[PDB]
Amino acid sequence: KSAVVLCMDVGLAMSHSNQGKESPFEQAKKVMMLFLQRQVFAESKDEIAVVLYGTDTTDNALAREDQYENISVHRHLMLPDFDLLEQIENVVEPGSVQADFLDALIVSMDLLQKETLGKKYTRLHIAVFSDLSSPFSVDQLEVIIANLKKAEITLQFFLPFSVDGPGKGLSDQQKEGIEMVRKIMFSLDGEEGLSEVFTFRDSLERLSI
Amino acid sequence: KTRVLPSWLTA
Repeated sequence: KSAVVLCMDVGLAMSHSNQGKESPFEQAKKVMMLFLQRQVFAESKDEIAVVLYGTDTTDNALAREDQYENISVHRHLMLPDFDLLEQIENVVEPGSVQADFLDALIVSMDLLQKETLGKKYTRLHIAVFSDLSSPFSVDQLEVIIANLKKAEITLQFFLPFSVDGPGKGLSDQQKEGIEMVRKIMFSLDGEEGLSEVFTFRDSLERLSI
Repeated sequence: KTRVLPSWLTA
């Protein structure tokens, strides 16, 4: 079996709807639901956690004043079920704030480190869904990368636009986030990584590999 | 903005 964290940006920017009929938030939720439905219907043994960042409340093991704020562990590492499906469809809502995606990655890594103790997995996987609209701190990113390598974690980023026609009006902050994603993925996978940025439209199939 | 990593990451 494998262990997967879905690390989902639910910050305020994700609710801005100017691409089609579904906002980035609603598109990412739909992908998560289809993925989880596939897993439930197939009776897969993979364990799947859900970490949300950009939530109005804070609920994670690293949270303490001014640290890892606005990040919530919605589902711990366990088999998916219909309660999870019901919550994601009805409970999970857009947040009214923003959070640091590297903080959310650290929470996700800490969850995996603790909750995979004493168990055997073929792969550890973290999938991040975001529009990269909000700032982040790179403090100690070199430690994060070292541990992602040590634990052989596969990291996938999914964005609601292509980063390979007209330009898409990406903010400077989004462009900085994209470059950081590229630096992280290259650190992990080398030259191949520079292109390992995926879109929401391809995310369901890339997840289900 | 500095952060504090959990000890298992920096041990």
